[PDB]
Amino acid sequence: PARLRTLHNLVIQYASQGRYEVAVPLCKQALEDLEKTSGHDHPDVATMLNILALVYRDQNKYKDAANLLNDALAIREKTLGKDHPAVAATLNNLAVLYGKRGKYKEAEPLCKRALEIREKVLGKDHPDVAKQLNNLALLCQNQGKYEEVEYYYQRALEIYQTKLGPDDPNVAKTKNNLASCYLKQGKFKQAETLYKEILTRAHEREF
Ligand SMILES: [Mg+2]
Repeated sequence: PARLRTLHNLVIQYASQGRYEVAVPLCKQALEDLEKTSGHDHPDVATMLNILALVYRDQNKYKDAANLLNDALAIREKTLGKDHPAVAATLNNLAVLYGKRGKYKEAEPLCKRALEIREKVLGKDHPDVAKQLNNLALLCQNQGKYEEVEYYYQRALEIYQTKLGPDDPNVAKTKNNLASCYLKQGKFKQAETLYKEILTRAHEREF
């Protein structure tokens, strides 16, 4: 009923205040009760599982967080669609968890799938598709895929520069990331050229 709607906002309120003492039981309650209502395979079951998984991730219960997210991802894929936005959202959460836990190789495919969903949903050129590319490029940097890192950061910059103005802060933030990647990979002459472009537009603005 609407009791599930109220119970949901209570789990958010206490988890946001870092009060998992209150948040976890209310979430496990909502979960137990949503199973009696419409079974395990329901969009809202995944919605609750997703919140509880984030609560576990923040509680450093990394192993358990992953099982709830893989559970939610499967429930979403079956009940919403393999290319549904909520499926991409769960995919991101998982890649974030794997990436934070140091498993970049295992995280990369989930992030690349989440990008494929965001492209279908928001269009091949979009400032969220360009946001997702900066995450994916960082993931490759932590592996040594310097060829992929340049390509992803560069495609994000192209989206950012055409969709948002060249003086947008994401243009400089992305250029700063590609610039720092080039330093890592010893491409010092190419990194300096990028730092000159970021500084010259900043100087241009004052005039
Ligand atoms: Mg390679």
